[PDB]
Amino acid sequence: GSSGSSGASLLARYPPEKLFQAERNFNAAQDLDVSLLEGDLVGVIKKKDPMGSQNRWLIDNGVTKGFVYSSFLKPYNPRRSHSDASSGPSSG
Repeated sequence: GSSGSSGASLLARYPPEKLFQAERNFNAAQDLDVSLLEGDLVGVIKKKDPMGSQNRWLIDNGVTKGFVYSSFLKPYNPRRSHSDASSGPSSG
């Protein structure tokens, strides 16, 4: 839920050294892949895969876990005023 927030949360959720944005509109190719948005941001999770390839890394689209090629991703840079966080209380 809430894509924007997530994307903004990704900054807090994940570190800057693992903050990568979508270069272009990624189209899920495999079952391990997941549709993304060139405007959507992701946070590198694993720089490997259950096969043996550094080309495909595991990222989180603030929704699920998908596999994409760093090529499609880009090394973000929240440096210079570019960070935001948020929280959520509990209820009954």
